[PDB]
Amino acid sequence: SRDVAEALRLSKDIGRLIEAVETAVMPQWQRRELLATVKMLQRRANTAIRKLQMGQAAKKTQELLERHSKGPLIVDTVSAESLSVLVKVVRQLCEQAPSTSVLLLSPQPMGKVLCACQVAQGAMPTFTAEAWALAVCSHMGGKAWGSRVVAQGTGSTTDLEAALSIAQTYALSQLLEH
Repeated sequence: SRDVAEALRLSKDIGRLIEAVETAVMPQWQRRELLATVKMLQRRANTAIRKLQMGQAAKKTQELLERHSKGPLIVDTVSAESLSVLVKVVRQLCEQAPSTSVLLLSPQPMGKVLCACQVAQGAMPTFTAEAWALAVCSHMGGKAWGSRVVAQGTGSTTDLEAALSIAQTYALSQLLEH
């Protein structure tokens, strides 16, 4: 968590350095030389950040797998620092569980909650992820956006159990048809 934040901060500081070099007073050839080195640093930093996130997403999906069976549906709570990380967890879980539909909520301080969901390919085209996240998040007073296969949303509540119960009812209503 903190390690990821520091990594992110490092990148931001670097980004700040590129702008300082771009707007700096110096000969242009010199500017070009320093900018090339700085951009490369930025790339390394960005990759490091990506590696850290991907890894912590991997930790989570695995913990989740212990918690659940590779069933038709996974509805659960995970701690996620960012929406991007949570979305990654959903994608990995769905890579590892090809026949499962997934919706996850991550509690945030200030009573803010994020949602990401994905629908398995095997599942019927009628079942859509956007409406799934919209029912869950709209119950939490937020909003949702996405496509038929995947969607994301945000809401604000401390009653997570109610939202999870709606998430499962909505899914099972679509999954158990015929």
